[PDB]
Amino acid sequence: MSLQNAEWYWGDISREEVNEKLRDTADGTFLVRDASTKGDYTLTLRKGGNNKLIKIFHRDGKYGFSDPLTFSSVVELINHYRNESLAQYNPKLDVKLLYPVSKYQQQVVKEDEAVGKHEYNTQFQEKSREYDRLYEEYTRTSQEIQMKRTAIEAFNETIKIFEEQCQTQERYSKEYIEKFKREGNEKEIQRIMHNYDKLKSRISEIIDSRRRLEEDLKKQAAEYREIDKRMNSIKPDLIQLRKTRDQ
Amino acid sequence: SYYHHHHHHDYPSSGELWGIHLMPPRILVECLLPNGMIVTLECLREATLITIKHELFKEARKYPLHQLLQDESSYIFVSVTQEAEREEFFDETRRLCDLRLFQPFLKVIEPVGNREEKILNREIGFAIGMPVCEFDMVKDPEVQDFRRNILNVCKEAVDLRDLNSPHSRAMYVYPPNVESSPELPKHIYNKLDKGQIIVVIWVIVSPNNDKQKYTLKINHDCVPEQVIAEAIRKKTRSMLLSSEQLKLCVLEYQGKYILKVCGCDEYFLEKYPLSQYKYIRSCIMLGRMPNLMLMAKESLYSQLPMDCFTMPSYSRETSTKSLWVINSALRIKILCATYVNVNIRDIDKIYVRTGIYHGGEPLCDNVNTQRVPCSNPRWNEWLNYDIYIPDLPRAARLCLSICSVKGRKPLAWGNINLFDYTDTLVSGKMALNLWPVPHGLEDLLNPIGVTGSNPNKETPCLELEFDWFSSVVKFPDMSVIEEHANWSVSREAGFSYSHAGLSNRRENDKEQLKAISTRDPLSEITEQEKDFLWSHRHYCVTIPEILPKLLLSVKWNSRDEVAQMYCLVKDWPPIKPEQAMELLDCNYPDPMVRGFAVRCLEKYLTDDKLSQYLIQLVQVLKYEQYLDNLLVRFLLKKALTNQRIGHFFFWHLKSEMHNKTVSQRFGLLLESYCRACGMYLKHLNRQVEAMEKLINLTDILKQEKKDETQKVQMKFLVEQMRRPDFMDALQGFLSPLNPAHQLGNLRLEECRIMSSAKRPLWLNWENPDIMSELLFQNNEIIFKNGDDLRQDMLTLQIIRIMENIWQNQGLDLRMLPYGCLSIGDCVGLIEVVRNSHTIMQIQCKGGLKGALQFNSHTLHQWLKDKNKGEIYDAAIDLFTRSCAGYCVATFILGIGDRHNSNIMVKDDGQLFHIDFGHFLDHPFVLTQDFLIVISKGAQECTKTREFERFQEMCYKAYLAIRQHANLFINLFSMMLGSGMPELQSFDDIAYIRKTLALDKTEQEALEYFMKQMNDARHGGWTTKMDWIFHTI
Ligand SMILES: COC[C@H]1OC(=O)c2coc3c2[C@@]1(C)C1=C(C3=O)[C@@H]2CCC(=O)[C@@]2(C)C[C@H]1OC(C)=O
Repeated sequence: MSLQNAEWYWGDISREEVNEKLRDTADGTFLVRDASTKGDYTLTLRKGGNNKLIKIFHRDGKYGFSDPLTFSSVVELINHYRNESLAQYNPKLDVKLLYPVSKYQQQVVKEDEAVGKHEYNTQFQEKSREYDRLYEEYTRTSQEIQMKRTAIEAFNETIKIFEEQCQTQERYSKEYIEKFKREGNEKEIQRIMHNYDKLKSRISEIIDSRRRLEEDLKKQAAEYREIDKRMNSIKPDLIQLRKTRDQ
Repeated sequence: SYYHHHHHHDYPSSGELWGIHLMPPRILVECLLPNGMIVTLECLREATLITIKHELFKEARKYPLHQLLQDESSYIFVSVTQEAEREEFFDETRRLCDLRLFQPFLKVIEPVGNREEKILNREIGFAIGMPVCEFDMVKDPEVQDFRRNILNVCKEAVDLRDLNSPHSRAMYVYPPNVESSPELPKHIYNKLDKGQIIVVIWVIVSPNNDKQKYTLKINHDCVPEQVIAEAIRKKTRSMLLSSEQLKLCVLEYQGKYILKVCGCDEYFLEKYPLSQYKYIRSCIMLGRMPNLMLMAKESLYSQLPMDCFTMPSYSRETSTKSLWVINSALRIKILCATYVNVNIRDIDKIYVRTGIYHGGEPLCDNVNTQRVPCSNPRWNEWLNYDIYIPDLPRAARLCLSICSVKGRKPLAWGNINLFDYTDTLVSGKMALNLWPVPHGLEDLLNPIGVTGSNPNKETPCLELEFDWFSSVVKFPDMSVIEEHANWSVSREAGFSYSHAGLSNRRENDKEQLKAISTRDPLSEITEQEKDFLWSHRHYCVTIPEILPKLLLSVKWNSRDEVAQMYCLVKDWPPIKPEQAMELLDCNYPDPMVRGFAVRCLEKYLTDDKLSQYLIQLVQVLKYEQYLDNLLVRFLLKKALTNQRIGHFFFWHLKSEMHNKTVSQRFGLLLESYCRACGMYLKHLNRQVEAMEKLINLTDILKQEKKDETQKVQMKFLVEQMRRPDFMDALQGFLSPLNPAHQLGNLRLEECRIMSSAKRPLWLNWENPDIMSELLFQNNEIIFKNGDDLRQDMLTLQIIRIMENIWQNQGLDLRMLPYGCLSIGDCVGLIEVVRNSHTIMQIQCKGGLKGALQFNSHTLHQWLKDKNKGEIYDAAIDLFTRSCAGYCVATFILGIGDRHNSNIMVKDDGQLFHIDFGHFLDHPFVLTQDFLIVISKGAQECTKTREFERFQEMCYKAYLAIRQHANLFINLFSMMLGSGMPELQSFDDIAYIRKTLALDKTEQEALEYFMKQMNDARHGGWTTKMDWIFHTI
């Protein structure tokens, strides 16, 4: 008893394991852990959005943070600063040890695969398999989309170039259509107008080719926002298993 | 590398037209003539533009208005490329299928902007993989300033290249490939055992390409000048001649000749001792005779075309308050978002979360009210931060998101620099386009992500209002911060005692407690230690290597402390480049800190080591706040000083161009590099063409309904490679794996699609060097398209570094860190190691009996053959040595799921270790086969003397890497920036922190490792049954 089974004594756990337990947690959240070189113990206190590692020094059967080691049981030390402010150890730490982590949350597990089990561990795999599926389809679509966007830009430049070609052949035809009607020379005017009607028709073809791409793009854009919508539905449920599942 | 590591014991996707991978053998192309008419011409897909034009103007004479046409040569083609630009094609030698056309059409114009040259440097566009001129109208002044201000660096580099015209230009193009230290480790020196070496020197004689040689025996520490001098003395012996004439001859012709390695483009252009050249040292290692080619300087110098660097087209007092006069607390107004993508299944609501950050964060971050129907994202509220504005550190930034977690009883993110590249504190209305959340992340904020608005405007878009004070607010100058530091240092001694941890300056001798410089970069520091360190900051200037720890002790949200830190940093003793690199990762955003780091590098990094850690230094460019900084200046300058450095600088930057969070920064950088690199751009363009054809080729084979039987895919491959456009593109260019290797003509018969799952390309080039095959090699590379090759790359780098540490401690363990280069989004090249086979391939061969009968002794039997008696001892030693190396590196790095197809052996006994993929978990092998090769004896080989020596190499090697943990921690740390799944956060690096003991003693570590190893378990699969599926 005493230290070994206090709510806030986790001992076993590592540096990473604490950081997950103190994520976005209010100021005053704490746990005690075994030191990585076994004083023997480490306090991890939340202040200002950070996780403060404070050593507990064990010299001659007495505990504390610095050389006037007043306390003598660790539980005596930690409980002191549950009621008293930490400001009497370094003024900048005006906070109190307000919130334990508690190694009682929701079954003695982790001691003895599917054997030591099983229901919504398997549900995770399914939601995690689907999250994979969607995120893949999601990034493919995203890049698909980008390709179309640069294709639309390519069409715009293409059309612009073909538009210029009419503005080119009306500059050159206009002063030849009126030069050939001097010679009473038609049918030659017919060949000149044949090219005009190929070029004009070609512009409609390209313009339509783009428009077709445009209504495919906004359709994909709609499809993309949908993938995202479905993904943001699975994120805050995939984590709510991890919470129920592991601990 | 040189010899195939063979010891001599006896001594947005691409592709040809839009929507189509491969354009048909014949196609119709529309030609828009300048007289206004459109004529369709039937073209072969490999038709050059010269002949297409020739055809166009032939057939135009049949269409109306033919007389308004000028001569054939008065015009140039213009079209739209699938990158959406109007390209003018000046190189009419280019084939139709090579122009990256969007549509099969050309336009005929008269060359306007008549600066054929500036426009022609469209070669930059191609190398970069982006049209230069997308830059030309970006608008962001930071960008446009970067383009202008970085040209200085180009000018200096280009000048520092003509400082001594012919020689310094040679040095740039062919830099000495040399080790960092002249001093020669015992075991390597002892391979000479007189302190001298036998070298063969080759000369190509009068046009007959006849090859005389000269064998010289020379002191290993001779400069190239003196080897040449000894070559003169030899030749001159035969002619008799008087001494004095003999003496005058050497004296006046030494510096008239040049040494080249036979069979690759490496030169000995500098006065380093011979054995400091990586090739000579490697020769000693391999038990090879150095083959060098003797050559007149004039013949090298005459064939270095260079000169042209031109300054490009882009070469053209207000109200200012000081930041620390602003008397208010920091607040930021959150207006509204355009939209976020959630249905409303359950209105877990939307809120903007914000934080003020230094990578680690200067304050408690806050959310706005969950004021949301998701229908309308609107808050319109000022958020109040508990940090005084004057306390804001220079690299302060705001990191925000819109998200969700859930209450018992994500979404989109973005980062903003609170200061400009001009030191202006941001004020006024500001719109920010948000970024999609990274795959393996759910942290509400992502402060390690990039800074600035998402380029893609079709995204959620947050609107913010920053405070406006009477005028422009600026960060104070150093020449004012300094004054404030000195003032507050003067206040310290006037205090009475103080009862607060960040206390003092006598200084006691208990400060042996500052042997925590010895502790690794992720050892982490108690608050007591943070306060202890800061109290003694002045005694630290005597233990320079604590700087990173002290820096993590500083309160960055305190102007008083930060000012003092700048003072200390300003005249801090220099630290070894290894330690300086730590200071360029994400934990050290402050520009003063990084400036110090870059200054160490400018002073103590050899070009050798820069090459070794380039991968990391490129990555670290992403953590820089601003485009223009001292690290880009440093790297870019070295890249433009040393073409070997420059080459990989190019490919490391190019390989990430697809990544939009980095495109602009890297493209900009690449642009300045390409503009100033000189003639190598031409060689780079050849490499990019080659790679693009390969990418396009293996795309067809990978999707475009090509999943038929291997034989079918081989028919297609053989047809495509014979086509002239492919022949031209994939022959006669430098190897991106090592630019010193010329890749000549393909050997088509040797080129294959491998019949693995991944079916990569195996390509084979001739070596076009005069002294090649008969003295060096032919050239094999795997083209991998589909698998991310960055992990392999990193692993192979670490292996090379590991080998370095051991080899320089006189611990002779041989690794095989073969070439591997990622060149794009899951595209890469892998060096082929010749004369090697997988354990499996060996086991399957006869085993001097037949069929597929093996057993545990087969490996040893195979090596005993191949190294028939007397050379044998070497083979066993090489195997034992290399095996040890990989046994330890594998364990340290957590490279698991090894097996007999993962591990290869060479004819000479060397072992390695291919196809890495997975990293730190995300173990310990020793198969019985290997146990039997070490030793020779039967089932008893876990208690042989050979096994004990083997275990000793393992202990000694483990401890060596352990002693250099710090390098490795920092190397992995710098690599956190990229998109490696196995390296998303510091907690991933923790793995090697455990594998090497680190939080234990050397004595506890050795014991921990011993334990890991004396377990190990051994055995192996052997005909008996199920060596295929592994049943029992
Ligand atoms: C297990 O898949 C081996 C093999 O096939 C692959 O798809 C693959 C996945 O990365 C690699 C490979 C290959 C291509 C494999 C290389 C390698 O590392 C080796 C690296 C060193 C070397 O010589 C290579 C090229 C041989 C080669 O295998 C042979 C020929 O057995």
